[PDB]
Amino acid sequence: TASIAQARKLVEQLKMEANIDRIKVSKAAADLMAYCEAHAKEDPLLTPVPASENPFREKKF
Amino acid sequence: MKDYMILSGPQKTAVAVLCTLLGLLSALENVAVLYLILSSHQLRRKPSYLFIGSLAGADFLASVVFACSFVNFHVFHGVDSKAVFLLKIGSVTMTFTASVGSLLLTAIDRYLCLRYPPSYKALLTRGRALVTLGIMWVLSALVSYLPLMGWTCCPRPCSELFPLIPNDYLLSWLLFIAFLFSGIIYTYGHVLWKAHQHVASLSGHQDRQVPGMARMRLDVRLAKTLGLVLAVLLICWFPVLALMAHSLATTLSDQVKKAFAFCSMLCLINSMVNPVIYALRSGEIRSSAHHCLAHWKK
Amino acid sequence: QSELDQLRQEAEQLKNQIRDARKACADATLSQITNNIDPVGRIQMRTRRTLRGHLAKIYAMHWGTDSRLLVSASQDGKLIIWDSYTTNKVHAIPLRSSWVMTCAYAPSGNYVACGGLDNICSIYNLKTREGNVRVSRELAGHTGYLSCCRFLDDNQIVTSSGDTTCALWDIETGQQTTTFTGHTGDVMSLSLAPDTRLFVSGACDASAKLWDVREGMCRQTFTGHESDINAICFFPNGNAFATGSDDATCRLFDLRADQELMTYSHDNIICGITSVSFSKSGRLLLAGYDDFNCNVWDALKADRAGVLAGHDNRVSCLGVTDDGMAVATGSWDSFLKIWN
Amino acid sequence: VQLVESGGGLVQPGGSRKLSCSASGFAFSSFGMHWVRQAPEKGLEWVAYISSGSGTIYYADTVKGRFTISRDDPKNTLFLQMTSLRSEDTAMYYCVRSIYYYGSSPFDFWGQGTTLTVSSSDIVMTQATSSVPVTPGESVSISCRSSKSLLHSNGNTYLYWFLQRPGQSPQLLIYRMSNLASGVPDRFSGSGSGTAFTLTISRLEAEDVGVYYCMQHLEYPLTFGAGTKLEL
Amino acid sequence: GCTLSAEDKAAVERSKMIDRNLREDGEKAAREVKLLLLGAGESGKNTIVKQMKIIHEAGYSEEECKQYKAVVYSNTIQSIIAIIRAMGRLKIDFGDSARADDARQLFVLAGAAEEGFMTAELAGVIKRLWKDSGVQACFNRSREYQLNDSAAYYLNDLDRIAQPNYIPTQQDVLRTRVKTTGIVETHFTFKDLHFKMFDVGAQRSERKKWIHCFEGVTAIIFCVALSDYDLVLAEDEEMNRMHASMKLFDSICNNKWFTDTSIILFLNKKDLFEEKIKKSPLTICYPEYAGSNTYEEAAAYIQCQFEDLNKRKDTKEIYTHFTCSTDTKNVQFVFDAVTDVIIKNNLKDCGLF
Ligand SMILES: Cc1c(C(=O)c2cccc3ccccc23)c2cccc3c2n1[C@H](CN1CCOCC1)CO3
Ligand SMILES: CC(C)CCC[C@@H](C)[C@H]1CC[C@H]2[C@@H]3CC=C4C[C@@H](O)CC[C@]4(C)[C@H]3CC[C@]12C
Ligand SMILES: CC(C)CCC[C@@H](C)[C@H]1CC[C@H]2[C@@H]3CC=C4C[C@@H](O)CC[C@]4(C)[C@H]3CC[C@]12C
Ligand SMILES: CC(C)CCC[C@@H](C)[C@H]1CC[C@H]2[C@@H]3CC=C4C[C@@H](O)CC[C@]4(C)[C@H]3CC[C@]12C
Ligand SMILES: CC(C)CCC[C@@H](C)[C@H]1CC[C@H]2[C@@H]3CC=C4C[C@@H](O)CC[C@]4(C)[C@H]3CC[C@]12C
Ligand SMILES: CCCCCCCCCCCCCCCC(=O)O
Ligand SMILES: CCCCCCCCCCCCCCCC(=O)O
Ligand SMILES: CCCCCCCCCCCCCCCC(=O)O
Ligand SMILES: CCCCCCCCCCCCCCCC(=O)O
Repeated sequence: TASIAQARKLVEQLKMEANIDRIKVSKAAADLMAYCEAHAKEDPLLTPVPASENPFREKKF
Repeated sequence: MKDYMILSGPQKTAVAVLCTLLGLLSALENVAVLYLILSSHQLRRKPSYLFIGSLAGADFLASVVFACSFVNFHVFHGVDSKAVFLLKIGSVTMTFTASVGSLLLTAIDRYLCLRYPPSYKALLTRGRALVTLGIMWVLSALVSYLPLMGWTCCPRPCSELFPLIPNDYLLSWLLFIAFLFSGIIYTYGHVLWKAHQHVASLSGHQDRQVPGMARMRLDVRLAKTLGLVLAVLLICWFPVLALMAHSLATTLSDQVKKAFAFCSMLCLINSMVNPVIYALRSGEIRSSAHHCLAHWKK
Repeated sequence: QSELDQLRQEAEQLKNQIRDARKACADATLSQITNNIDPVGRIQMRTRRTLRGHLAKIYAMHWGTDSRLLVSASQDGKLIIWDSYTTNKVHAIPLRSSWVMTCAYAPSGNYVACGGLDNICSIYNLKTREGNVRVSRELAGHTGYLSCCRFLDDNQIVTSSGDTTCALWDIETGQQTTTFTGHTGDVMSLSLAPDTRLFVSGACDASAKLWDVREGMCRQTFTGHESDINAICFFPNGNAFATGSDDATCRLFDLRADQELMTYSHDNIICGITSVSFSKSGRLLLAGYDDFNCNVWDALKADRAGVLAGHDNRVSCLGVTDDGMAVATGSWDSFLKIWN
Repeated sequence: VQLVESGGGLVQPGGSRKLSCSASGFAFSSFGMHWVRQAPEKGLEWVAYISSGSGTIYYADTVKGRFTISRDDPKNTLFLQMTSLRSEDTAMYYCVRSIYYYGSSPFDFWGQGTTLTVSSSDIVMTQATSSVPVTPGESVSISCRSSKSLLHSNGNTYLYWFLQRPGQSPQLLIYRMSNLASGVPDRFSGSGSGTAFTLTISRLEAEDVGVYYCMQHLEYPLTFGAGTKLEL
Repeated sequence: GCTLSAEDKAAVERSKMIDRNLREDGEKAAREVKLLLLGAGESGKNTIVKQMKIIHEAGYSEEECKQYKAVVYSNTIQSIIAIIRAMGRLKIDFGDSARADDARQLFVLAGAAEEGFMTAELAGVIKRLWKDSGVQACFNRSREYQLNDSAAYYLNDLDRIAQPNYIPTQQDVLRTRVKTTGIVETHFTFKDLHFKMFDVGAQRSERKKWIHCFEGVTAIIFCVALSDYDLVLAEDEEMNRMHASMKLFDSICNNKWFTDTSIILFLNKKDLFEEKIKKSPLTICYPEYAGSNTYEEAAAYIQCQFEDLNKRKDTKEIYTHFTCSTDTKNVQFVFDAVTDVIIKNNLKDCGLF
């Protein structure tokens, strides 16, 4: 009875997850590319900022 | 120096070639073990291997300074001013005194290891090890360069064993190094005694323990290791100090000085033996040596 | 004896149907589309601070919203709140159970949480009337070990315990409002979306599930790993997430496409992943591989971009700041290096 | 949060006196403690400071050497022993908490103020205004002029705004002239850039009247302001 | 010096004070032994913890008593906030004598705001609310939904809590200990050693992850009762719990994280083993399992069966022992064995081995 209810809950979860509207991988990939390109300016890890706009700097002692 | 310098052909060949070979191989082994210890930052973090590295550096400096001094005194019979000559003798004395002091620091390290074993990690800190190592080096340099700055044996008679060295300071340095060796003997004696007491206390509670396991106990292995190290130390430092005490007693012929030269060659043999045994007994040093040989081959 | 078998066959048919759907919508992969973008090849980041004061090994860290304070949890009992810009400590909270595996930092900066092996989430108040840090709440409604704690607000915390379920708590009440229970293995990691509406969770059965905190139902389920999942981090757009595993394969799953996009696997790695973080743009992929050093993948071409070496042991957790200024790695050599 | 200090009130000049401040309600063992004089019908002024764990002690320029100070942690008490008192030390003394970290609010709590009467370079904070009559319910602007650029390299300008009610103790209400203290309502704002700072009150109430002080905390000694009062 | 300011220097001074207390606590944690305790469910670890940790031997620490009474006040605040929430989230409305009760709720929030010490007027208003008989009878209805099990002890002693004088007992911390979720830290002192036994228990199903945090440890106590060959603890046809213990010791002793940490293995029930081997021989189990019919050699053979499960490792030694009903012998053996482990690890750190 416990395994039957567990399998029923699992197959209801699979049936609920099956009825989700998909999308083309190309369109979502283009959206992710557009986000990554439009936010590439404010990324100090691929464009290393100078010491003026960098709170992490060398300490003398 | 006519009575100090001994001129003999087979001596001038054989003792020079032997000193050059022993000093060169000791310097190579010391540079190898110093690079092996200082290459790994985890070995630098460990204070016991830091003491072993200080031993290796003192032994390297002993090898190079003793080799250069012995060659310059015997092979070419070079004559120098009293200032730089006493500086050279004091440098040799500083290297050997720092070597004996580093063995004493290693002994006290093992005594704290077997005296308060859980407290050993907190008490003997890397910083405290650096502090006591600096104190040992400064004390060795002070007691060694004392005759350079302090005094010269012009009014009193000088011991024939060492050129331009006063007799009373020779007695004082012999008493100091004898106190160091007596501390080493006392320390390793208490280490072996506490190890025997611990193994006996562990074995006494369980009756079936010693038939149950055929593994050799740590008491026998520790006794063999410390007995080998201390036996090499005693047998290779006893004739040098014994001839120093005999020179304190009376002045005998130049063949005794030749025998002291061969005993100092034996001291250099112990100098090259020491980093070999203090490296090969350490399994982490052996593993790092195999890793460095694999790195050098690749 | 037969009804269970035919429900299992119906579940297998539904899994085959969703697999055929995600295969049918898979006409163009991401690696084929990203052959025209300019690749970044030389990403050299230097360590700027090496935080010191941890006796034992680090297990977690979390940056603040101000990008200046970072929490860190270890086994020595003291959970330390570091100040990044000037290396000095701000608080050292004495923990009750020192066997902690996670920590967090509230988006308001007020509270700080930590789970552990004691199956309890201790939430501490920092900005209090006194100067010490008192135990504010102790959420003890779990059975398995806690793996990741996340703060939504000063009222709602989501925890990933080891009893194959996640929770959603109200802090001052003390009881769990929502229980997210579809996982079969031990739930290992959480990742919140930037709008705090839905979170993904990674268990030991290689299933990364997207849960919704409003209803409490498993919205999505992803399975593409051979081994167990150790870490997840959302993309900054909130429509994708990277996921680490012990099979040496970061995988970037997609939400609208409902499948994996790329696989950040090299050939000379037989080592596990422990933590995964993204930069502000999401171009980089900070992956804490447990071969004693971190790695920087390119999240559009799967190319390596930089090795962050300098740790004597496994890197346990790394985090990118909320503005993108630096990334801090905390490893098992008790160090907190701040790579910039 | 309770600070009760005691000692003095009728002291012959030239004699010593030891003042004890009991600290109940908080972690006293990790609080640097400051002292503040208040002369009759005059403004506040700093005395001394003890760091956490008595590591670093600071004194003012005019009371250096004559005073000594100590901290007893297991009783949570602070002792100020004053030797060779001058005729200008007749004041009300405040012993105040202070904790120093990022986002901290030091000087946040004030003692009740003990009374001690006797029988008979510096960053000068030139507050031009000293009394502004205003009705309740309008925006009130108090200016504070400094003698040194308080904008440090790390970005935070070390000036604090303090409220003192008539017949009460002073109270911190704004720290670092941007942030508000934990307990003040959101009416008080701070503006300005380095040279001159401005306290703006949106609407004034019956509890918002009193004397306003501005403190620089860039360098010791902590020279306070004159104190602009608000009457209705 | 140029970058530093007054508050920056004070923050560095606080950081030095913090790092100092951190290092003091670190060297206090390095002067103490932490050791793991795995055991089978048939074996029984509770009796080992009770014989090793005597209540009379180790009293409650006075320094943590303030933290303990703070936990007591926090549980009292949690109890009364649960009461006022139950009177706020009540499905069927109940008439209240005081309309200010909800404001009293806020007042219980206000005491929740500070939480410095016990507020006397808060205790008074909670006593006035508890004076209503409906508030007292509401607890039985509150037992229905999810509620604290150790709540009636605090909610019935509200007048006793209201007194400022308080009594610390081991029953008081047992009220928090009764939840028994997670690992249990049992702390006992012996011969200037602070042993900390961590028994993980059967709370967690899978241990592929959370064993990796136990890399830094000194010993591994492994208590197995050798009377389990006839006893039954079986989720399948594998009735012999001894094979389960063999697989457990094979998974732990040969684990990659435990390659340098030894295992102190305790044979727990030897008197019951003696009675059940005099009653029936071990030949029924397996032929090769039965080395000899006698008690002693079989008692050797079982521990020999644990000696050869260590796959070729010589840097870790199984310190086997037979558990008897004596507090002195077991604690003394743990002391000597952990001391031997610490001596071997520190000599390996020195390099003398
Ligand atoms: C000089 C010397 C040793 C030599 O054989 C030696 C080496 C090189 C050149 C020489 C030239 C002529 C003569 C001897 C040498 C030697 C050999 C072993 C141990 C030594 C030691 N010393 C030192 C003498 N001390 C000086 C300070 O006061 C106490 C004793 C220190 O201990
Ligand atoms: C010479 C090198 C190895 C440094 C040696 C340092 C030794 C001599 C010093 C430094 C720290 C000292 C220990 C400090 C604290 C204690 C605890 C006390 O209850 C007994 C003495 C004892 C155990 C001291 C013994 C001596 C000690 C270990
Ligand atoms: C210096 C004085 C006070 C103490 C000396 C203690 C040491 C040096 C002596 C005393 C007892 C000796 C031990 C006596 C018995 C044995 C067993 C034998 O099979 C190996 C050697 C061994 C282990 C000896 C080693 C050296 C020993 C430990
Ligand atoms: C240990 C061995 C292998 C190497 C060291 C040998 C030493 C111990 C031997 C070799 C030469 C020996 C010396 C040879 C000659 C004499 C002269 C005699 O009237 C007194 C003893 C004395 C001074 C001997 C003392 C011991 C001695 C120095
Ligand atoms: C490797 C080490 C042990 C080698 C040591 C060699 C020593 C012990 C040998 C080699 C040369 C030997 C010396 C050779 C010549 C003489 C002259 C003779 O009238 C007295 C003995 C004496 C002085 C010998 C003493 C012993 C001696 C010094
Ligand atoms: C009889 C012994 C005399 C020792 C003379 C000084 C030798 C060096 C001592 C180093 C001390 C290092 C710091 C120890 C601090 C402590 O007391 O615990
Ligand atoms: C006054 C000196 C007292 C100590 C004298 C003895 C010093 C230690 C000697 C150890 C000898 C060990 C021999 C081991 C032999 C073996 O392998 O079984
Ligand atoms: C490592 C072995 C140590 C051996 C020590 C040998 C003994 C040295 C003692 C020197 C004392 C000499 C006193 C001589 C006095 C005199 O001139 O009559
Ligand atoms: C005439 C007497 C000569 C005596 C020569 C003694 C030479 C001692 C050599 C010691 C070798 C030690 C080898 C270490 C082996 C290891 O543990 O790895």
